[PDB]
Amino acid sequence: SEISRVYEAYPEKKATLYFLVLGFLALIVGSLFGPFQALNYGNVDAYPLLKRLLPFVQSYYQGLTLHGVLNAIVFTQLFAQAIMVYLPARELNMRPNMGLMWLSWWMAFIGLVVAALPLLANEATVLYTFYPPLKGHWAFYLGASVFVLSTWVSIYIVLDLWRRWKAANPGKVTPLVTYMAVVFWLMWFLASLGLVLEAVLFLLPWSFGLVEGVDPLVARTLFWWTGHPIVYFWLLPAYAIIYTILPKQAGGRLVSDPMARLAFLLFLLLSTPVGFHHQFADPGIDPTWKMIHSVLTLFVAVPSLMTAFTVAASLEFAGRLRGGRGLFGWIRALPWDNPAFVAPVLGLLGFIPGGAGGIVNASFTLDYVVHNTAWVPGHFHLQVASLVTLTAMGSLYWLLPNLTGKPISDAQRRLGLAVVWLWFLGMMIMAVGLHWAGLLNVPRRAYIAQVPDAYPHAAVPMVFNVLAGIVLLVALLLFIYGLFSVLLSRERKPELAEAPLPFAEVISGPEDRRLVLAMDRIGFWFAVAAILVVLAYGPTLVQLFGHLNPVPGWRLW
Amino acid sequence: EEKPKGALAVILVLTLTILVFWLGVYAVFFARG
Amino acid sequence: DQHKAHKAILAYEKGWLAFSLAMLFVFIALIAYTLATHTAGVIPAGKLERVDPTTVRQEGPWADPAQAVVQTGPNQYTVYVLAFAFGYQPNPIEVPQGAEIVFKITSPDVIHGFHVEGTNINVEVLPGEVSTVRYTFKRPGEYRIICNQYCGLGHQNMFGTIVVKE
Ligand code: HAS
Ligand code: HEM
Ligand code: CUA
Ligand SMILES: [Cu+]
Repeated sequence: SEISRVYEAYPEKKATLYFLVLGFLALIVGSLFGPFQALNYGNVDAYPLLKRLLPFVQSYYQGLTLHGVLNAIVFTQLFAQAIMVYLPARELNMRPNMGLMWLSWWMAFIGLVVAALPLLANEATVLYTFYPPLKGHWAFYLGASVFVLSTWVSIYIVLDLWRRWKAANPGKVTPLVTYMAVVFWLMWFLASLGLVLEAVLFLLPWSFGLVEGVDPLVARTLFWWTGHPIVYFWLLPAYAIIYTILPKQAGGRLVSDPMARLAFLLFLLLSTPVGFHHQFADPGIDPTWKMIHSVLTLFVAVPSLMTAFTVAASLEFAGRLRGGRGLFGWIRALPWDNPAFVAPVLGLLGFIPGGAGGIVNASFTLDYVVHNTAWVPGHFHLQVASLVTLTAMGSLYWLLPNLTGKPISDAQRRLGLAVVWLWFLGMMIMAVGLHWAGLLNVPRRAYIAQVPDAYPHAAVPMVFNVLAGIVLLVALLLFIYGLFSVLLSRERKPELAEAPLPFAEVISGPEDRRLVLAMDRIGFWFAVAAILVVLAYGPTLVQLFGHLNPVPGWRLW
Repeated sequence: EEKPKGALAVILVLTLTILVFWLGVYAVFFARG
Repeated sequence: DQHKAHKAILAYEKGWLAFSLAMLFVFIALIAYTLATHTAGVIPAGKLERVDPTTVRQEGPWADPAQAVVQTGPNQYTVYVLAFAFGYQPNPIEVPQGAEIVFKITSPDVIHGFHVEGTNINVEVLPGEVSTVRYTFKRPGEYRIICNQYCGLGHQNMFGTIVVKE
């Protein structure tokens, strides 16, 4: 039942094509509403140009609610499901349990169409957060709560390949890329619990008439348990793309399989127990369980500060190798002509004001200055909208040939990287207006266009967002124009559709296999883990599951 | 061959950023008692 | 070259990894210093305090909006505040300068924000709980309560007012 021998000899080279392509569609839809939201905070009311251009659309918020779910949840997880599976495969060469890796895609779909329907209705128009008490449709919390479950299959399929290989190669350590996708997948179970908890034990029954109210202290304490780790989910796959594929896109080598393995280890141990950072402004949770997360939260920053050095040092070896002049001659040396390289490097760039703001955000009390203002959507745009997004957007310009075969025409390439340079330029500016507006107090999630003298001290940054919206608009269209040509051209040159995946070599030393051999007791950690999730959310999910005070839902739209 | 001066400079920038950022917002938070 | 420079790419790693934990501690230090002075007056009060939303604009501290202010000390005043779908109660809250204000906010309805433009007063208000914060307005003016947490279409318009008098 196939042709391209390519898929008859690897069919997950398709269980990866679709997951991926459901993913960028989901991006195209969302990232549409974005240029319009930019102009909002630019103080400019373009929502009627919108309202009639898709009159299915009611409120500004019907949008943000689309913009949120589809981009932060749909596009990202779907990308985590192309890369964080198909990579562990090709590195072990083994065929993922192709059935389970296909109940995954079909699942995803219906979950997505289940929660799309009400969403394009107005029956769940309750922001990406779906915070209780505002109630949504019944079809929302199923869809969403189906979609998320998809990944669980995936955890298996990977854990599955992981042990067929452990045993068909006994005593050889785990390979590098699988070792990522293992602790990464194992980190996602121990997170997801939270929101699966709050779906099983809360949103669903009460979404189904099966009680008349949700307590929100826990419905939103349980939601951040998933609510943090998830981004790390959003993120670690392109750390993988960046750790093990950027180097050699650069003409370098990862310079430590160890330091990368340690990152991903530390991410497993620390991305799950940090949720109260989200809850500084929530009451009912104690100052110390608060403070206990603020330091854990500054800890998880130790993986990203490290990933920085390892990657810089790594771009640089590569940079010199290729003629690398003086103190910054290394920069001017790199493949600046190949978007598989440019997309994530621009990403990583503004990932600097990214994490910095993060470290503000998490410094317990400082959060009161910025929490729920333009500051936050400015912070995450640097992170997801941009590093994550451009790292995936840019990962087409090599992972797409390798999954279809249409290579990239010097038309496409040179488009590949204008798209990339506007998105990054767009995101920077937007970033400046957002962070600044927030510092002035423009709240977020607010159709400020329509209370249009409320924020008058945010004049000049409002200009930056205008500027931003136009630029990202062009950028997004330019993007659509160009994704569409590389899964549409009917070229089909299948040989580089079997080019194996541009993995780097791995500048190897002596003080590897001691340390490397330390972080490979996957097990001992996957539990040192649990002990941490429990110690921290333990005490509260109890002073809390004991004072279950639920209240009735509402519907203010 | 030596010092990865480049990567040192890259992580030098993240450091001024991760500071000017933290540090100004500390000012802002103290201006606001 | 290459094996000269991985006996150097790991050393520097902790040149760096050391520094980063050094720097990250100066932070938890400075964070606790804040946790020492008044300033962290703003931290939601932690010890729980459940109430009912459908009936709070009925009995208890929250149903007569001008009983809002209530001298609860030598230097303190309490304001019982009501963030409801698409306004705040009272409006204005009137309160003194030099004086410790314990805010105790809450909802007849959806989650809200109580964001006191110009202060550190910033705090989720969940229908079900009593968000309790303390702040010392040292400087007269009318300040603006900003709702900063989505509660459906009313939201861009949800503002309240504080007036700390001379
Ligand atoms: C995709 C996703 C995201 C990543 C990754 C991310 C990282 C962090 N974030 Fe965040 N975040 C918070 C803290 C952090 C911290 C400490 C990290 C850390 O992982 C950050 C670490 C980053 C670094 C330590 C910098 C590393 C720099 C590198 C690695 C670049 C190197 C440069 C190179 C390699 C290239 C140079 C190359 C040349 C060629 C020169 C906090 C609070 O403490 C809040 C809530 C605040 C509030 O009050 O609401 C928050 C809010 C959010 C929200 C809003 C959720 C909502 O809607 O309510 C989203 C979507 C989000 C996303 C993401 N965030 N974050
Ligand atoms: C040109 C492209 C984009 C633009 C102009 C843009 C702009 C914005 C703006 C201005 C907001 C603030 C909404 C508000 O607070 O009123 C927002 C929300 C948000 N964006 Fe984007 N964004 C874009 C692309 C993306 C992408 C690719 C992602 C995912 C990786 C993303 C994830 C999010 C999330 C999760 C929210 C939260 C809104 C909520 O439910 O509160 N955005 N966007
Ligand atoms: Cu009440 Cu937004
Ligand atoms: Cu978080």
